[PDB]
Amino acid sequence: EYRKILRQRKIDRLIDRLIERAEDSGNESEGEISALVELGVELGHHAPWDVDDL
Repeated sequence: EYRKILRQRKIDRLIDRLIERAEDSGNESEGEISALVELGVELGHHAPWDVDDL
């Protein structure tokens, strides 16, 4: 923010956290973890990932 953006790319860490959770749970819990991601797809990735930009 103060140092011209870049402070954004911090979120990229989520990918690392996402994979650990599977390892950190015991039974992984894909239905809870993987299926969570699917929710993003149904609304058309509120983010610019729908390819068509929703």
